[PDB]
Amino acid sequence: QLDIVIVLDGSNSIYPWDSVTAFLNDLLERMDIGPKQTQVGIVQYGENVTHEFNLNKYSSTEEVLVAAKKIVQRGGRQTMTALGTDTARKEAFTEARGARRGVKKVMVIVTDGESHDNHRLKKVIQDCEDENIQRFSIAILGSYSTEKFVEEIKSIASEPTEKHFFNVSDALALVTIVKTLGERIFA
Ligand SMILES: [Mg+2]
Repeated sequence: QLDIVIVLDGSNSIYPWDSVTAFLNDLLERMDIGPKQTQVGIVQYGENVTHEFNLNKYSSTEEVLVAAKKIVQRGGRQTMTALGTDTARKEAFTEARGARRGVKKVMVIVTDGESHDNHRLKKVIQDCEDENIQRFSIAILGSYSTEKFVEEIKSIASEPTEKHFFNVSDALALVTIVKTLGERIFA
């Protein structure tokens, strides 16, 4: 079984949001979701950090797909990637939100910029590592220094980086990595 938490940058720079929910749809529809199968929770970060839903909120794929479609962009003026990932680690992956004893933890992080809470990102990744959270990270290169941005997001991805890290040209391109992402998550 797998407990998957998808951690989405929902700040204003992310656009169009319908591409992000499309990526959610395409990704989730490759999964059997339920209490003895895969679970998904989703965290949105920006000016707030919000649990769109918990890991144990939904017991079928059909239910998750309907929920994901109603996730709206909550906005924000900065890239709060440290805060998002840490909130996911410390809160989404808890027993009270459906994390299952002994079940492997998996995080999928999607953003388009270098983080403004950059100082503490190394610490957050360090904690995730100690808690054996497998991390997939996705950098959206163009919005409607890229190098430092890319290397930051690469640095969130688990080893091997070549399997855990993705970059795409824009939000519309997120659906194009879903198949590979899905295969890799299930190893
Ligand atoms: Mg932003």
